[PDB]
Amino acid sequence: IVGGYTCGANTVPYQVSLNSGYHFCGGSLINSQWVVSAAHCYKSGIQVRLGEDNINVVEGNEQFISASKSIVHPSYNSNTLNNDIMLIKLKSAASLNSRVASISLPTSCASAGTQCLISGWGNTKSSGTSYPDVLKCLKAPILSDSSCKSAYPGQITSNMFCAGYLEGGKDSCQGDSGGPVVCSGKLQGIVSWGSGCAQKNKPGVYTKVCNYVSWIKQTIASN
Ligand SMILES: C[C@H](/N=C/c1cc(NC(=N)N)ccc1O)C(=O)O
Ligand SMILES: [Ca+2]
Ligand SMILES: [Cu+2]
Repeated sequence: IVGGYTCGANTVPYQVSLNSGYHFCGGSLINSQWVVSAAHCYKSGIQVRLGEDNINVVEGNEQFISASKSIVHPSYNSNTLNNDIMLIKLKSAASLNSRVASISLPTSCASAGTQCLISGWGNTKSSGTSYPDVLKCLKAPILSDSSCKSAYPGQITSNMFCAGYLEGGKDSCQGDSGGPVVCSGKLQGIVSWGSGCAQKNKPGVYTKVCNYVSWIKQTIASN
């Protein structure tokens, strides 16, 4: 997260860290046994870490649970990043509490202009590299469909939406990948892609979760 703020320990209870010997992606807890992340974050040997703030220090509220199954969307296209969503099932149910909680899935898509909360442990530099140990947060508005398509000609599908600031300075970045974009208390987006970080006229692009609720529900209903 570039140009954001320190969230505050466990203030984003649904935020998870995907670990494969190190933090490599974010994710969102949608219920005690399932996590929603980006399909491009896929890899084997994933351990889901919940209740995390500083990912390099055991602070006492964490829950480490290995993934038992990963399900990348059937139509995920890594070339275009269309359908960049993946479900991860935990080997065991997480113990839900005040610091580890699920985030509700949307019933309707978010409206352009809505201010959402983006979070993660990704790069905090626009030009250069610096990874925080504690969770970072960013308040960012959903940009217009028109502005999004103009920023990335011929690359924005109906399963994507842009959020951020065209003037640059505030954006998600490498490492926040797979993380949440919450608007009005609903998981409306997944940190997916963009062009660099916090660059002018190049806002972050996010997977439009509201288009996948049927697939998510059917999938967790049979797995
Ligand atoms: C590191 C690289 N992902 C970069 C990445 C960048 C953004 N942000 C942005 N350009 N505004 C969001 C999600 C991402 O996964 C990768 O998958 O190898
Ligand atoms: Ca920790
Ligand atoms: Cu990425």
